[PDB]
Amino acid sequence: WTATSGSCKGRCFELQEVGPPDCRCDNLCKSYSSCCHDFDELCLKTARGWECTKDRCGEVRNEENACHCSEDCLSRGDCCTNYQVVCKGESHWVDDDCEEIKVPECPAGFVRPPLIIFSVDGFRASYMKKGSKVMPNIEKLRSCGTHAPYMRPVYPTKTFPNLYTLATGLYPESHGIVGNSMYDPVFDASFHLRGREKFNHRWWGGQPLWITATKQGVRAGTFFWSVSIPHERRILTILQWLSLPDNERPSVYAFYSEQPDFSGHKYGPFGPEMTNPLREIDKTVGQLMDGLKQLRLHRCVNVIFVGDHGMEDVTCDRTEFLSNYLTNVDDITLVPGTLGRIRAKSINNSKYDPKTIIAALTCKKPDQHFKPYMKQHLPKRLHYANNRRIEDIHLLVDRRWHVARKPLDVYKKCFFQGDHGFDNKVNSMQTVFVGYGPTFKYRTKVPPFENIELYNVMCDLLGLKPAPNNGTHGSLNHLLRTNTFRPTMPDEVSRPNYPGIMYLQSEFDLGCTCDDKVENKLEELNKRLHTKGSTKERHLLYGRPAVLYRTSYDILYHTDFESGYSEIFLMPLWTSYTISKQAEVSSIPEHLTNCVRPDVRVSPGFSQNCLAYKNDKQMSYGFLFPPYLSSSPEAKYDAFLVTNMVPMYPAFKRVWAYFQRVLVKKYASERNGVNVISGPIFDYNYDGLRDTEDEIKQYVEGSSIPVPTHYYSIITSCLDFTQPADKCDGPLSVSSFILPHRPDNDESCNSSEDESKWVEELMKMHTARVRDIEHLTGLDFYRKTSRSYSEILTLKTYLHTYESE
Ligand SMILES: *[C@@H]1O[C@H](CO)[C@@H](O[C@@H]2O[C@H](CO)[C@@H](O[C@@H]3O[C@H](CO[C@H]4O[C@H](CO)[C@@H](O)[C@H](O[C@H]5O[C@H](CO)[C@@H](O)[C@H](O)[C@@H]5O[C@H]5O[C@H](CO)[C@@H](O)[C@H](O)[C@@H]5O)[C@@H]4O)[C@@H](O)[C@H](O[C@H]4O[C@H](CO)[C@@H](O)[C@H](O)[C@@H]4O[C@H]4O[C@H](CO)[C@@H](O)[C@H](O)[C@@H]4O)[C@@H]3O)[C@H](O)[C@H]2NC(C)=O)[C@H](O)[C@H]1NC(C)=O
Ligand SMILES: NS(=O)(=O)CCCC(=O)N1CCN(c2ccc3ncn(CC(=O)NCc4ccc(Cl)c(Cl)c4)c(=O)c3c2)CC1
Ligand SMILES: [Ca+2]
Ligand SMILES: [Ca+2]
Ligand code: NA
Ligand code: NA
Ligand SMILES: [Zn+2]
Repeated sequence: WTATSGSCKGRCFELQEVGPPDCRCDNLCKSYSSCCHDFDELCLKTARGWECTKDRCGEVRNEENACHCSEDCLSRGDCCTNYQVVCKGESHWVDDDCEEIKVPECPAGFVRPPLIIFSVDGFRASYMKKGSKVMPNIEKLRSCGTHAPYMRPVYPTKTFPNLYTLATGLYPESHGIVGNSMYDPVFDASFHLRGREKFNHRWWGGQPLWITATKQGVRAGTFFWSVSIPHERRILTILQWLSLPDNERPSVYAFYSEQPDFSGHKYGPFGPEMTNPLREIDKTVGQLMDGLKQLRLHRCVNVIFVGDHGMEDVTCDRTEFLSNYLTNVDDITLVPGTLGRIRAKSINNSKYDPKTIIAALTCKKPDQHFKPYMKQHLPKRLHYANNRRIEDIHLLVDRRWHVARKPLDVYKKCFFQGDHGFDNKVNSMQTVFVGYGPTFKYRTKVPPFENIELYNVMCDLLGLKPAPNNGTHGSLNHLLRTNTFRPTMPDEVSRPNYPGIMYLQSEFDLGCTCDDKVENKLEELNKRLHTKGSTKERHLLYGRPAVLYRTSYDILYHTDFESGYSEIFLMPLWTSYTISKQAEVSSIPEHLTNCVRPDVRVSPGFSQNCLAYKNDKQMSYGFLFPPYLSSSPEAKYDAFLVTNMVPMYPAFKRVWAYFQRVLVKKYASERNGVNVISGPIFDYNYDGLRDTEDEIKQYVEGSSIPVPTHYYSIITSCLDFTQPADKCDGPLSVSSFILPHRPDNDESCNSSEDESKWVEELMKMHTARVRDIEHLTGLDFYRKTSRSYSEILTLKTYLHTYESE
């Protein structure tokens, strides 16, 4: 109950919300149906529109008008945004030449440059170029400030998950807003875009920027807006707040536009109807910039122009129906559209079974336009599993398509021609980033980056300490003129042992055999040098990885590769080797096909054993450094050391063997040499973080050998490919992957075909950032390079997406 009988007189757009049952006058009161009786009359004035005209100049103030052109409006802070242009001979901001803002030029009483975040829903990255002729204000921000060619949203590429990620720096699985619609089984409650449940703070985790600011004594209200407040009134309200007295004025402001998303759903991303919404958003930016220029703030404020996601062509005819696959379609609840989430309709139905649902949805139709996954099997780059609100069964829907439960869902709901939500690497889902102001660089283009990084930069812009988040603080330092965050490398926690030869062959009883008993002072000292690290500068190009947790491990050197061998997990944490452009691929010789060799540097008690693999009828093994890439027939023996072996399902070995035999050499040819670091990952609780030993759910039968959930590789070369990977003078180039270690290839519908037709496609889907691997392994890479630490942080956040232009 609201006592709407109170009044908004002197309170319009108050920043402190008042508590029930008292009526409200803040920018959210409409959403709650709680505005005072006179809020429209007092706070939503519209008389005479939003622009000054010649006849209004020097008018006698009339408090009914939406905005003012009287002589007193500048001191009242409530002129129409074009007042100085119409009445005082001034130019529009867009018509002024751009001039570098080398220092903030702020009025007295300003303690720091304010930050204004201007968020545009559904603003596809390519609009910046394709729409540039009709968006002169935005084009001036972009060209004069700092811009990326695109910014990558989080998955799912929906509004609320992305706007809340922008505000918190967190993945949706950690902030909790994991879709526009959600069921939380603990709350037993549902969240929707429409309605009031979403007002309850229990859904919204993390610490959004307005709260971070407020806790540290920087004034900031929430970034939400009631939809019925027109954009022109939102801009005027921002300009009015900026005219508050020093002690009352916020330092951070947010404008939100429901366009171009609204029209894009109706018309498609490039519908001819889309020009007008882009014009209208540009006009709104022009109002803000003109208004700042009136207030002498246009060379003081930092402005961020940022989108939440793009928009793809999607029509009702491109819908897959689960009723065409499942017999039991009435026993499931589907969250539908550009992604699918499936759970049981009734928790009382114990004949519901996810295994049979996944199987009924896997590769059933030749052109199938969605792929089912248990959430833990989704690509790790999506970071979309560790939340009870994310259903165990997920459908990744092809771009341009929808999934629905039954046909009647789609016509008892063609209306729409655009939609979004798909995989966040999809080109149509990319969105925009421009930063303009004293703290941003001048006329600077930066590489594409992810939106999870922006919270830290906004904290830097405001002098705030960010709450713990998923950005990598410092990775966007190259966007900023000043206020950079100079991170230090994390301290290594465990130092390695460097074992020498300490065991005789007969001390091992591993059940392994190798035909290696076939026998020189020149080449004995040489092999001894290799075991002491003489080739290490060739194969470990960027220093050894640092181990950032407590563990027991050994560094093992070899002619062709170096590894960090874990005495706890009985296998390497990492294996590093360089393959030059000139490297030759060879076979595993016949007599060495089943060869595994005890490593006389490592105790039998800390080694794997062949008998475990013989006995585990499900599990085979592979090697981290590939025998195919040995430098000589004699060095090849090192590749069959028990310390280079890792457990692999036979179905996974098809993938791994093709990567090692064919693709590494292909990359070395294309990139002019590559350095490869490969290793296992254990993430049985799917939290994106390294498992401790007591979290391992599966071992090689009858042994303490843990089975990885994934295998990674990080593939590094010189950005200037005229220089070989091992003699690189400048910046680096990287691609990485985190492949799921699965006992079938049900994910790859074409797996019955030769690996050349499906394996690289699998790998591309499971592309990763080095930072993703760092979280999953507790390792810190690139510790010894000639590059600045911020540049290396940017390199660790890079994702190779395999999308075209
Ligand atoms: C992305 O960045 C984020 C932010 O840095 C990373 O997430 C952090 O990761 C930590 C590890 O997973 C996690 O630390 C845990 O915090 C527990 C206290 O949690 C509360 O307090 C914090 C701080 O204010 C708060 O942010 C939390 O918010 C979560 O929960 C609420 C709902 O309750 C949500 O609204 C919110 O969205 C968020 O949910 C997310 O995180 C939780 C886990 O906290 C998930 O369950 C959700 O699905 C969702 O993803 C909380 O309100 C603390 O209790 C933990 O301590 C346990 O483990 C330690 C290890 O040191 C052990 O020593 C302790 O004994 C303890 O164990 C006991 O509890 C166990 C569980 O019941 C039990 O089994 C044992 O037997 C013991 O009794 C732990 O320290 C931190 O909370 C999150 N923060 C956030 C915001 O998500 C994220 O990892 C990054 N991602 C990647 C890929 O890098
Ligand atoms: N973690 S915490 O404890 O600090 C709690 C944080 C959440 C919170 O403060 N509330 C309290 C206020 N609630 C609320 C009330 C009225 C509303 N009226 C309109 N709209 C539409 C809109 O603004 N869309 C654009 C939009 C802009 C920014 C973003 Cl980030 C997002 Cl996602 C969407 C709303 O979303 C809306 C929301 C949400 C929960
Ligand atoms: Ca949106
Ligand atoms: Ca884990
Ligand atoms: Na076996
Ligand atoms: Na298959
Ligand atoms: Zn939308």
